[PDB]
Amino acid sequence: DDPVYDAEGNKLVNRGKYTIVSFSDGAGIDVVATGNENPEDPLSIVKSTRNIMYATSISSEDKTPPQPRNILENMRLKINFATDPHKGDVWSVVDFQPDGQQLKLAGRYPNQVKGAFTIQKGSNTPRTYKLLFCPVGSPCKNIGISTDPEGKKRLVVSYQSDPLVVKFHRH
Repeated sequence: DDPVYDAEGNKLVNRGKYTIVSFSDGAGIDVVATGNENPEDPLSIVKSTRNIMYATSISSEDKTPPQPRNILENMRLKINFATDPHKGDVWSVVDFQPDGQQLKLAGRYPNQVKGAFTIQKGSNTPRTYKLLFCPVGSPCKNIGISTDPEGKKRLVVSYQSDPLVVKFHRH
């Protein structure tokens, strides 16, 4: 499969740090409390509405050596925050009642869905991609945005979600 390219046109490096940024508006990834969550202990991964853009390490899920030098499209991945305040926190999908499958920091909610993330070309515009979630033993779903009653742009997972198109900035 094709290697995924960063915004500068270089192949993504396996385990490298990149800043995922929304193509159409430049917003990055943020972690805030949504719903009944405590604002001092945010657990929701969202598209930022406050100019925050956290960097993430993107790694192949399979760690058996030799690991791929570059990230390829449709390759199973593990994504984790690379910097404070959530250094090392891993992205996970939680089948959140009654909202549905959404992205949350891993290890907090018990209802996590086993699976991995993958990347595919997101549009005709070069170096633009979309993220998918592929649960174990099930077809892959798109990752899109859903605005909650408080105005937070939650990252949700569904077959019908309009894919969030992003670019990867080397960080």
